[PDB]
Amino acid sequence: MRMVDIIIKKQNGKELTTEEIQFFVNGYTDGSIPDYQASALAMAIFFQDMSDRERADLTMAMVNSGETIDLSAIEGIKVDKHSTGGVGDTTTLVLAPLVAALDVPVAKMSGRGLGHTGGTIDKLEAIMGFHVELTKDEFIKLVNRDKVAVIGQSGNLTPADKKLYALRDVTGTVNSIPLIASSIMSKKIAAGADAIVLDVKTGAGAFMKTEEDAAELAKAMVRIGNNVGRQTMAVISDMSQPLGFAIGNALEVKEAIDTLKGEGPEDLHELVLTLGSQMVVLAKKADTLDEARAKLEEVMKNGKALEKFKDFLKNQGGDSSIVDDPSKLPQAAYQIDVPAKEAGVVSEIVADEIGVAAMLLGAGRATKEDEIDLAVGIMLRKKVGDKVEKGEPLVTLYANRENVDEVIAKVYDNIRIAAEAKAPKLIHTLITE
Repeated sequence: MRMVDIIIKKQNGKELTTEEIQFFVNGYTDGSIPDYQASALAMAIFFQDMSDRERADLTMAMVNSGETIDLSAIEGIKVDKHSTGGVGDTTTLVLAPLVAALDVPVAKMSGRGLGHTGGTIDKLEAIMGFHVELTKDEFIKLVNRDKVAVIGQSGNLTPADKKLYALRDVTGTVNSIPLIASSIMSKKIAAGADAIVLDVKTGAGAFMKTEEDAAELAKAMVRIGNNVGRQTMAVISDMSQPLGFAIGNALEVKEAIDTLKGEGPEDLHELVLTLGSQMVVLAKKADTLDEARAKLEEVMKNGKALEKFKDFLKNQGGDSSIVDDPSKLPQAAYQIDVPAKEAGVVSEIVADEIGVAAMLLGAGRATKEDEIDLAVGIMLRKKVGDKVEKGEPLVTLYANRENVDEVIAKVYDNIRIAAEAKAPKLIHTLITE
């Protein structure tokens, strides 16, 4: 009857105690509390909300529901980035050597999984020889020595969040700030982060549609982090169009190398500097965000970020010479320009659908077992706001296949041309405290 009293307490607008929240999480996790009571509680939470203390308690109970990662043998303050991510987002690829070049320790755990493109592992494996088979001890020593390493992440983290999120998805209770914010924060805390940088996407197609909605979620997650002793900062950035030009795996390694040299697309340059600035301050490698940006800009210009990327590849078996000559990367058999049928200004690129078209070329997994061709993908040749003439290529498709008509039709259906267009501002808001 204890769960029923907990439901009624939340139903009545009361705060749940620390005891009650832990009882619920641990009993739901071990199967003693049934799905139907958890869904009832989640719906009562959807309506009644949770205080900051309840949100912190729920976050940490989910952290403590399964295995946790202890990174304390890695010297320094380990900052991790959570992004809901988006098409063309190379920030993780760029950020790891970029901030490591400032001695920010990057103890990166990632995987593969589904999506429109590969995971970080898939993208890094486009480099020949690169592999993630490290013991924890090797992983610790590589970060301590070179300040960057990647190991495959554990699959036994926050089992309570995996259960609860799946339940929320089939009961109409995803869209609750306390539930979203504790879900995201608990995964990063259980992974051993000392501090956390949030990239909260907003705009057309994103989960948070408005800057105001995204800011509300970011502030809730920042409050949780500070309440549980893991200092947290957020960037609210626009995802209405894909980031950069390259959409794929090897194509994004190639573009990331441009960004690491201080060149490459303007938007990813600005987002990487903005996110990296917060990481550098949180790790206590610069005193202000302006100073952190200056230091990041400088390791871009003097080539130390690129040098860090070479060391990182070399330490885990990859052919580092590909940084100096990215044509060594996997190339696709066919390169097909998709010419614009109309003249004007590119007014919309439906980012999620361009991602699907990339996947339909073989760039990501729709189902769990699918194979990824790391050479295929899409190069955007225009972004929102760019002028375009009839016949001028909108995108270039990189394919291992002769016929891509379905991919062509999807590109055309999801890129609009108007007489006038203005891209959204990329960086909407920063939450630094």
